[PDB]
Amino acid sequence: PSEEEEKRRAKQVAKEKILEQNPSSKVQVRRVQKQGNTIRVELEITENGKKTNITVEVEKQGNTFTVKRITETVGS
Repeated sequence: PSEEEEKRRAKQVAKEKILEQNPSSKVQVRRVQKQGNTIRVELEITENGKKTNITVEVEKQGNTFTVKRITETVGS
């Protein structure tokens, strides 16, 4: 598949993953980056006076996009 098509799917897989773990939250995606079959999606959550930066690594295996690594940091 094309470059933009794969970034779009990986971002949505990543974002849906964050939405599930954070039900009462608004999730924005700030950057999507592709390196080979690995796509890195950076997301930010801002709720209850806290700011959490999230990095999720999505992997393309054949034509499935699976989350492999999630990193969260809470500030403020």
